[PDB]
Amino acid sequence: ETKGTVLLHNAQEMLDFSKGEEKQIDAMMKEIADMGVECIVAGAGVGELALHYLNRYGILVLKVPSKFELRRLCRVCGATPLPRLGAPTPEELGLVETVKTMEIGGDRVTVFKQRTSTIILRGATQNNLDDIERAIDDGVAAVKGLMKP
Amino acid sequence: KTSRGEIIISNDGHTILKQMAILHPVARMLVEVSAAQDSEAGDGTTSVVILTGALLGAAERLLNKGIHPTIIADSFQSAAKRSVDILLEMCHKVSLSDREQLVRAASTSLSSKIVSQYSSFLAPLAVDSVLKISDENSKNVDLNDIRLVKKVGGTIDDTEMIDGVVLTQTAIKSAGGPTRKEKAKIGLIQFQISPPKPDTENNIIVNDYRQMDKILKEERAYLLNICKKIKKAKCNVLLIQKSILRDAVNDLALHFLSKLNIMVVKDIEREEIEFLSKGLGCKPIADIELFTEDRLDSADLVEEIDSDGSKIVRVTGIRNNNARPTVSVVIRGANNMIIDETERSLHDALCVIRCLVKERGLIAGGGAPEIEISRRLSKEARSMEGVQAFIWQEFASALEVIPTTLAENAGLNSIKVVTELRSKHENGELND
Amino acid sequence: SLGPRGLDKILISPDGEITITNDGATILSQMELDNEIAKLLVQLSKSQDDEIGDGTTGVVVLASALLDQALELIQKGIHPIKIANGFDEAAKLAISKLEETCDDISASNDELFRDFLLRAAKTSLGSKIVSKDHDRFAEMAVEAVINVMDKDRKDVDFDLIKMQGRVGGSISDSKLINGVILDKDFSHPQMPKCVLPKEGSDGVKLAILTCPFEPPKPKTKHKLDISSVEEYQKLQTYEQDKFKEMIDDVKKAGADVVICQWGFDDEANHLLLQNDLPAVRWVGGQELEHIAISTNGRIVPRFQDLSKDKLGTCSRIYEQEFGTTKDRMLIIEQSKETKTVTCFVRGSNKMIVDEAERALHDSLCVVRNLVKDSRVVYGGGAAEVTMSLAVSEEADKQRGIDQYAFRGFAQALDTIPMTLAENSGLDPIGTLSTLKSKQLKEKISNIGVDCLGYGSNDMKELFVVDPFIGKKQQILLATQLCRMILKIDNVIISGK
Amino acid sequence: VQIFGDQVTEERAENARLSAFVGAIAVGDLVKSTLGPKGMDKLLQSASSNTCMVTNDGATILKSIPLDNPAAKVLVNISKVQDDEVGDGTTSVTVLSAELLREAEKLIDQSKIHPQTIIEGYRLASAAALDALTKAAVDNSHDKTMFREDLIHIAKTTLSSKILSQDKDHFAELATNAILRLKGSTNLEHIQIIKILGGKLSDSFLDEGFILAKKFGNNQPKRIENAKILIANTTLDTDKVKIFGTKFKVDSTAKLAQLEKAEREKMKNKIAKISKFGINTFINRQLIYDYPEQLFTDLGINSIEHADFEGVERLALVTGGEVVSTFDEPSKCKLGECDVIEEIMLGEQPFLKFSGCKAGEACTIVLRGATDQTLDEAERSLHDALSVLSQTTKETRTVLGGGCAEMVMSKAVDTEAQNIDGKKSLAVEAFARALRQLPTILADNAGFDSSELVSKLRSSIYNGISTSGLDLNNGTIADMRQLGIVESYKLKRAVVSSASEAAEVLLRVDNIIRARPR
Amino acid sequence: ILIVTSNQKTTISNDGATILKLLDVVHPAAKTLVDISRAQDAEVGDGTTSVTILAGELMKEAKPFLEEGISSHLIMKGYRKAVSLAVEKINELAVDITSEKSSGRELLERCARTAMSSKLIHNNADFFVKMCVDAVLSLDRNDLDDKLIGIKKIPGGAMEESLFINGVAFKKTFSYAGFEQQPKKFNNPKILSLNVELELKAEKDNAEVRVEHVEDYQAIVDAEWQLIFEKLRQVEETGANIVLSKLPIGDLATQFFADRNIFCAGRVSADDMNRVIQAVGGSIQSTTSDIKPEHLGTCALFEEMQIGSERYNLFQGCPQAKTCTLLLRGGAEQVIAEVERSLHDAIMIV
Ligand SMILES: Nc1ncnc2c1ncn2[C@@H]1O[C@H](COP(=O)(O)OP(=O)(O)O)[C@@H](O)[C@H]1O
Ligand SMILES: Nc1ncnc2c1ncn2[C@@H]1O[C@H](COP(=O)(O)OP(=O)(O)O)[C@@H](O)[C@H]1O
Ligand code: BEF
Ligand code: BEF
Ligand code: BEF
Ligand code: BEF
Ligand SMILES: [Mg+2]
Ligand SMILES: [Mg+2]
Ligand SMILES: [Mg+2]
Ligand SMILES: [Mg+2]
Repeated sequence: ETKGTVLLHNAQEMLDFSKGEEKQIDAMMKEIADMGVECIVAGAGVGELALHYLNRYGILVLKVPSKFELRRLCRVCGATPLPRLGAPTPEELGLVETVKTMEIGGDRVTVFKQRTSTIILRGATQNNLDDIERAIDDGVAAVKGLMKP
Repeated sequence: KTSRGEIIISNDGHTILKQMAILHPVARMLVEVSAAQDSEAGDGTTSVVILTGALLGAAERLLNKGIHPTIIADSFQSAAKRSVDILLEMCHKVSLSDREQLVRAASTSLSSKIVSQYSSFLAPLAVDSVLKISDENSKNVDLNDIRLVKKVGGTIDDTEMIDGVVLTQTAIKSAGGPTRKEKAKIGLIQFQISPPKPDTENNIIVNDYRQMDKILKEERAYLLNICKKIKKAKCNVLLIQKSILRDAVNDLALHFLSKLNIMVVKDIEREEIEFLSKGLGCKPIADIELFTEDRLDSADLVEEIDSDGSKIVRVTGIRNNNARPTVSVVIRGANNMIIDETERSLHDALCVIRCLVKERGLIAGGGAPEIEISRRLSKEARSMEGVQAFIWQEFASALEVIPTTLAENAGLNSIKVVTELRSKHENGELND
Repeated sequence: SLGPRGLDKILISPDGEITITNDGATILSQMELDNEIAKLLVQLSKSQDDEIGDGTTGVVVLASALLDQALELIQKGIHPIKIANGFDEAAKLAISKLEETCDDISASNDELFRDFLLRAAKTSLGSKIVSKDHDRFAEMAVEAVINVMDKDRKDVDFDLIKMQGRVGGSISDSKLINGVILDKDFSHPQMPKCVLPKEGSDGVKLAILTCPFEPPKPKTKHKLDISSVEEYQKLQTYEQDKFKEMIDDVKKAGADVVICQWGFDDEANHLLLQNDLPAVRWVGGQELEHIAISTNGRIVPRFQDLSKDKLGTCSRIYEQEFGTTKDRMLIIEQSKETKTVTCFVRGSNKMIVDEAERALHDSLCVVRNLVKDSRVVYGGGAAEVTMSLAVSEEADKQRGIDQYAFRGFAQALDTIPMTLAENSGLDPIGTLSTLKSKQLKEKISNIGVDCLGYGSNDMKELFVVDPFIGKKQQILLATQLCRMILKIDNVIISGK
Repeated sequence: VQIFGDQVTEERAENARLSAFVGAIAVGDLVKSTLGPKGMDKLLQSASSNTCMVTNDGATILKSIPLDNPAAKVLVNISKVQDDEVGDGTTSVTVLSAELLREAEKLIDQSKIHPQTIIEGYRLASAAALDALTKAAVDNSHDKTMFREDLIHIAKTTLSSKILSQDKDHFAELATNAILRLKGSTNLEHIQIIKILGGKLSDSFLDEGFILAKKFGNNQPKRIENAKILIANTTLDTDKVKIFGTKFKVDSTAKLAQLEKAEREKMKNKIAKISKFGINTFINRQLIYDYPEQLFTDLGINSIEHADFEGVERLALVTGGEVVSTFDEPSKCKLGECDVIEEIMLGEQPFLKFSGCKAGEACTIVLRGATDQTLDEAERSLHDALSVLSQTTKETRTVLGGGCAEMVMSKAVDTEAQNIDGKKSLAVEAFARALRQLPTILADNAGFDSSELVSKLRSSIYNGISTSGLDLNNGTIADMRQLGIVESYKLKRAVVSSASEAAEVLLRVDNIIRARPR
Repeated sequence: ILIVTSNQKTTISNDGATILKLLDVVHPAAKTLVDISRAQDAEVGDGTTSVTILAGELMKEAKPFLEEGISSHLIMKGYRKAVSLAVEKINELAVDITSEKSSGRELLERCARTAMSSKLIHNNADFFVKMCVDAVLSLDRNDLDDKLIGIKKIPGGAMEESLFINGVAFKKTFSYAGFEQQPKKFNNPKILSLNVELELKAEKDNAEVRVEHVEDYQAIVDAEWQLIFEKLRQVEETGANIVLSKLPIGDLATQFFADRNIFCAGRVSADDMNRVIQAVGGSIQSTTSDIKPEHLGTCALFEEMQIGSERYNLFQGCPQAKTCTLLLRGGAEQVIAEVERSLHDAIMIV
């Protein structure tokens, strides 16, 4: 969190800092590839050096998620997210049935099918679809009204 | 009244023309001629303009009479050649060291300007000056060496030639009270007396507590050594150049300097070094390891006065060989403007003596040359005949304008004066 | 402004800069247009200039008459799309006849191929105010493309050929230099003007560099931390040494002249003089690359990498008094053929200079097109007329609705020869009816307008020669832009 | 149907011809009074700055005044071009340039001939005007005696039309001597033109050596006798540092005192390394720090700071030294030496005047006079003189001026028209007629019946007396070789070339399109 | 239709979504007709015009009932079924073409051939049909996307002079010192697809250097020129002869390739690099100090053919590729737009 300055004193440090930075994160990814993982979902950022090694290790990567998604994805596959990168636990992993790039409307979209579900209400006018989401939500909540009482 | 706001009161013609707002390009050319007369004589900046105005008036009538201007221009310049020749033959030479006449020459130039009340003491002490600053091989004399300093208050009366040096700044007095040092030796400093840094980007980084108290230890020391090496060469006056660079002279170093009874004068322009070096028989000093009794001055008294409530720095009595000679003159005056004019009336007189260093001859004045030339250049043209004779005649008629305006300022019948002045000049020649 | 009897339009930028040209593309590219169709034509000529270089002027003329020939047929009651379609199938019959009839320079010897390229250079030039020295100006455009284009790849790079302009004297004094001109002097005033090859070498050898003659510093931000005074004395006596380690590095490589990208230090400059190393302070990135290719040399990163094999071979290096009072320049010339060739164009006026450059490029482009397509057609209207006749005889065979469109396409083409004979000073119908008739009475398809004024209309013996692709592209682009306008009927413009 | 955007102007054929001519003529006619001996000066003045200038140099007029007519600006540039490539013939280019175009309008309207045909006719004539020019050319050989007197003439000719007409002879030797002195270099930086206000114009001079607008290192000796000089580019006040970033990290103040004294030593040593050179004169482009300034004086070495890449180069040419940096090995670098560097006074300012020098290959001319505008012009006028001459060191053939050169052309051109025939023939004659319209103005400004005198000179020249030129004070036809009104061939060759180009640029003009101003 | 937008952007078109989009619709109910068009380009590509046409003419043939006192509720209770019945008509009416005498490729051909007619390239359909239909084939991954057959645009030239590339292309030349001195034509190359910037760190991670002793100086600088020798000779010791990278290749990097007779390019289009690897069979590496010859690519011929006086990098003739690149000409710079939108209208029918 505090400003990360990199003080190089001798020329021996340059060669070993960069080439060691290669390994430093290759060893970050190997501790997650040697756990038998096949899909890492990233909320925050991802490094170009880091994606390179995960690129070779034969593993899919999914960036972008904000708070909303990590939680609702968490409930479907059955994982448990960790902030400390040094504890990929077998007891805190997930399990997904299909993770493919199903193109809808021409959009490259990733799917996480098979808990939390999702409806894909298709239509024409992006105007009316918006209303029928409020029709759906009228009932989705009317179901939550049945349970509790 | 200046575009900028300042009030200027003058008689010096170049000073008059430069400061009014002349707009017509050809009219501005006149200022240039008046400027060029100042840069050849310092006097006659008024004469030279009026002449152009009567020569042009001449040219006009000739153009009225249908003469191609190229002929006019060239024959007017042929009128120059013959006239300056006359002045060179009619002039009576001067003994290059003859006070009784050289003094009359300054006394002439002043008597015109608001300083002519005290022309009695102003004329000689402007003549006294240029000869001291002159040479044996004469040459061309630099007036940058004559030091004219201003301070408001009193009367033009209170002007004085100082028997040494006047200085611009004052004794620092921030620490201690040194101001009037007697039997003094003056040091002159190029360097900074501070806790200085090298020209490269440097910074004292601190690791330990025990580094701190020892940093001030050397700091206090470093400044004391410089002040010690000064007292050790044996000087009681310091003069330091412009510190716009970085350091200056420290307030911590200043108390050292005070209790050590060395009297300090800071902030002195770089232009001022060349003059001060010669004026105070004192070699300028760049580094400390080159501060020596050798390069000190040995002046009799240095004492800062209190004039109007406003001080000046005096250096009177200077011992050693003056291989370079330098004067310093203090100008007082009741009103700001009547000080600036005093300086411009000194410079005009100082300059007439300079011209006497240049061409060692002197003429009669009060129009006398301008009437002779008129008479001479008439007889020349009566021989000429044809077209280039009428020009010279109109030219001779023009030169006469000087005595006319001279007389017309005196409220005289300029016509009566001149006709009589030419008639008497037709016999009695070059003095009427 | 069409033909060798063409005139020049004189356009002024909003700032004030003056241009006086004949390049149709330039003309239209300068005028502050507004009417969307005019705007489009601006791009129409701007298109040609790129895909070819010459023709920019006649491309518009052909499009407008085609739009005019459509107009008359519209007021007759015909659907535009069917006309636009009727034009394109009539354009495909014009290019087909041109191909089957165009002469060819592929079946030629080497002595006769370099002539046909001059004949085209001549053609393209005679039009613009360069015509004066169009013997010399043409013998330039040809010299350039032979020297620069990879023979088998048949590809000429116009990044390789540099256009240099400097004002003085006359256009006659415009020269082609087998090397490079630089606006640079010699780094030290005492250095010599000429540099002569050490006799036994047959070359000058160049120290082409890309590091400054300055004590090396790193890319990543740094600092020293000097505590010991002696270690400031170890550094002080490193600064002068790390300079001598540069001079010797070059002197030991065996170079006679140093051309360096970045700038030399003040200390390094004098030491460059003492050891007789004429230096060139601050040389352009593109310009270094042009130097290294002309001299056969190589480009050197650091001093450590300099060797007697990465040197630039020259026959002369001289600083020329470019002006009589202005500024000096550096010429690095060769007697041999070098892949880069700078084209130095001079004139008596900044406007001629720019037009002269603008003529060579056009002239240089017709010669580039003939290297790509070694086939020629004959201009002076002849090519347009053969196409006019070809489409005219096939209109009666077309029948139905397109009978009028084909007859239109052919008829609007005839404005080129008519507006050639017009500017040139003949009767439009006369030259047309003589020319088109003569091209049937004889089997010859190479008969055109004597726009200069000689007895014969025989474009062959007169050397009025056009490239093939040039002619073809000048039609396809017209008919295709023409179809686009005709397709348009509904127009909606916003507010400015 | 409007095509262009707004504020846009379309001046087509019929109107574009007007502009092209109106422009050229309007400009040609502006400078017409400049031409020749009894020619006059213009007073130009800016709105900006409250500045003005009184001038002859025809470029200096055209370059200055504002204009809108694009055709005019064409000629305006052809004026600068000439001032670049030759330095003189500014007004001669413009007038001949316009007089061609005047003569075109008279053909394009009155007769109704094609502009392109006029071109193909103005072309045949130009190549024939330049032809005879070389045949009539007088190339001056190995006789440097016969060539100096030849140079002095060219100047005398160039000079007569400026304020310097009256002192022609005087200024002619000040140019001839300065250029010869220059030893065949064609760069004019080597002649420093210092104008100091005051005195006569006849008071102007070329100094034997060099006058420097610089000062001595302080309380230093005011006159060095028997000089030996080191010329330098090395740092001094800035304090030499190895470029990168040598920051001082002193653990405790103590070391900083040593490190301050270190920088002083680094100096004391670089002055010592210079002291080894055995020299009494150290002159440096760079500033001499307050410190080094004293270190030289204590050693006795005279030190002169701040004379830039300019001043240093000339000193190197005049003293025969070298622009030295480094100073690590005194053996290999060539010192300068002159006789006396005494400081003089000129009106007010102090200048150090090097006198009696090793090699005179660089010089200073001090111009004098009564008015800042007279100076101005003297400088401008001298540059016109220091040009023809300099370029006649390069281009060493001469042609007889006084209208003669242009006439010998009008001859060949007019006879070439007697050969050509057709509608072109009229245009070829016109070219010659334009060429005649030159002596016309030469005479016109002097004042005699132009018509009679040009017609008196045509005959003589056409009849084969191809010396005859215009005695422009007596109003007669007189011999130009025997009266010595010679000019540069490189001058005239250019005047014809340049003009012939302009016409062939504007004559192609039939459409002037102006954008909406920024 | 010729539309000039509020920002001078002149556009000519036949594409219904492109006409309806460039028109700013403000009326809320008429904005539906912009969406209705938009959905049609999104799922199909063609029809965009016809969809709006139908829509309005349903509303217009409902007005004669709305004038009479009828409830709109019942009107739409009647349409809702009508469309559900219209879909039933087509499903029964649609012909499975694999059953009855059709060519393998004359299915997509005779289908693009319909999409072309109406638009500008009608008189050139022949050319464009036997190209863009073809372009969907090279595109075929088991399941495909048009992002891989990216179109490039080049001003000038006849729209017939458009060129089908069985590899990749760059509307992008860059130029450094050596780029002219380098060979710009190969036959069988090994394409190294890189990512990181080959130079002396031009936008990289900043690290301060503190050096006490002077001799460390030439060491720290000689570390740099050695740090990129490794990064560069790492490329030479790959077996490569064409070097492309997402980040920049410097002046001092291009040198080593120039002399070592290797072609290099910097600042490659992000989309183009993913366009290269799919048609070169390579792999984008972010580091040189790892690369195995299992990452390189190949083609039939790489050359820098100059088209329309702009330099294009053309590496083509790739046996098994799941990507191609169209390279499009056209008269004016507004034609090239209405052929690109015209061709997207054929591809998506194909
Ligand atoms: N010497 C000539 N004789 C006859 N016709 C010519 C001659 N030179 C050019 N032409 C014809 O005139 C036209 C020249 O037009 P030009 O002004 O060069 O513009 P562009 O060629 O760019 O359209 C060409 O189409 C050519 O057929
Ligand atoms: N003393 C003279 N007698 C006769 N002709 C002269 C004399 N001096 C100059 N000329 C002629 O006058 C012209 C020079 O006039 P000038 O105003 O200097 O024009 P430019 O600036 O174009 O040289 C030349 O054509 C020259 O032949
Ligand atoms: F009015 Be003056 F210059 F004595
Ligand atoms: F007038 Be052109 F483009 F030859
Ligand atoms: F009026 Be000039 F340039 F002799
Ligand atoms: F008008 Be469409 F998008 F076929
Ligand atoms: Mg007086
Ligand atoms: Mg052409
Ligand atoms: Mg002249
Ligand atoms: Mg459709």
